[PDB]
Amino acid sequence: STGSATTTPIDSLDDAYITPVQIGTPAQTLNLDFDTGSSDLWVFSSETTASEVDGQTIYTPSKSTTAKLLSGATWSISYGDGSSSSGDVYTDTVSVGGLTVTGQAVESAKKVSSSFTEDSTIDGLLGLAFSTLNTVSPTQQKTFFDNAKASLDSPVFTADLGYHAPGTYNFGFIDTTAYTGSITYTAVSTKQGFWEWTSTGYAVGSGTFKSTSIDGIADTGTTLLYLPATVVSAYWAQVSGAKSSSSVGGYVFPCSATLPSFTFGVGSARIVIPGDYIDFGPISTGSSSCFGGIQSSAGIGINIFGDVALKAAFVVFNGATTPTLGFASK
Ligand SMILES: CC[C@H](C)[C@H](NC(=O)C[C@H](O)[C@H](CC1CCCCC1)NC(=O)CCNC(=O)[C@H](Cc1ccccc1)NC(=O)N1CCC(N)CC1)C(=O)NCc1cnc(C)nc1N
Repeated sequence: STGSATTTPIDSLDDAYITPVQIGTPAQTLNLDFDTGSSDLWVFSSETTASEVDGQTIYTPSKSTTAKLLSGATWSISYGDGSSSSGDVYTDTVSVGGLTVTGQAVESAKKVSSSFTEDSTIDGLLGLAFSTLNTVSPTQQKTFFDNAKASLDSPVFTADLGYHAPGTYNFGFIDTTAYTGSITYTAVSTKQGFWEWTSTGYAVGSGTFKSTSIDGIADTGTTLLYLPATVVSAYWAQVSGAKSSSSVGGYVFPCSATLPSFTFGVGSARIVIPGDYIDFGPISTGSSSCFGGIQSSAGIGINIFGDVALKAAFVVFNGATTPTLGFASK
C-alpha cells in the first residue's frame, strides 16, 4: 500500500509546513507538522486546557468510535526551542493521504506551552524519527511510519518541500518524475535516534569545494540550516554588511544585499541551495536588517539540516533494516 499528501507552508517565509491528517471514525481532519526530529504524534484536543487553545482545530476522542484510552499511559516532551507539551494517550485509526494505520498511538495534549497556543496554523505534530525517542510512558509506542512499514510497497517515505509553494510527502514509493538526475544514498546512524548522516563538504557561491566531514541530522521540523562556526563565518564573509548580532541572536545582513548560493556534499554529489532560500526577511516589521537562513550550531551540540537545506532537494528516507538517506536535485 501507499499514500501521498500535500504539504503547505504556514507563512510567506516557509517557517514550517502543515499536512492534513485524518484521525478517528468518522474522520477528524487536523493539520500537523511532520517532524523527522521527533517520534511523538500529539494533537490539540478537547482535553487541552481551554486557555491554551487559540484557533487550532481540536481532536475530540469521545466523537470517534475507534478511539480507545490507553489506561495509565502518559507523555511529556520538550523541543530544542524550548516549547513543551504533555497529556494522555489514545489509540485510533490514522490515515495520511490514503495510507491507513489502525491502532496508532494518538497523544492527546493536556498542556501546551505558550508558543504553541500562539500558533493557530499548527494543530499538532507527527514525528518521523526513530521509535526509540517516543516519550510515551510506561509503555513506549511506535511511530506512524513504523506501524505502516509492513504494509508499504517499500519501507520508505520521501520529502519534497517547496520554496514559497506546496510540496509532497509520499509513503511507500519513489516518484521518479519528481527529481532530476540520479539519487545518491548515504549511510544513516541511528545511534541517537535521529536520521543522522555525514556531509562530505561545502562551497560558498562559485568558490572551490571544501572537503570536510559534517555530521548532522535531517530534520524537517527545523526551519533553518545550522552548521559549524567555521563554515558559517566563511559564508557570511561573502556578504557585504553581514554581521553576527548579539541582540538578534544570529547573523543579520542588509535587506538589499544579494546572497550567494550554498553547496553541500552528499557522497560525490552536490546539492546547491539558491541564495534566495537563505533570506528570512526583516528581523522586525519595517527594518532594513534581514535575518540569515544559515546560522551557527556552536551552541546546539549538533548540526541540523533543516527546511532551508531539505527544500532544495528531493529527499528519500529509507527505513530498511539498514536505513539510508537519498538526495537528488529537482
Ligand atoms: C524527545 C525530544 C525530541 C528528540 C526533541 N526534538 C526536537 O526538538 C527536534 C524537532 O525537529 C523540533 C520540532 C519543532 C519543535 C517546535 C514546534 C515545531 C516543531 N525542532 C526544533 O526544536 C527546531 C528549533 N525550532 C525551530 O526551528 C522553529 C520551528 C517552528 C516553525 C514554525 C512555527 C513554530 C516552530 N523555528 C525557528 O526556531 N525559527 C524560524 C523562524 C525564524 N524567524 C526564527 C527561527 C528534542 O531534541 N528535544 C530536546 C530535549 C529536551 N529535553 C531533554 C532532557 N533532552 C532533549 N534532547
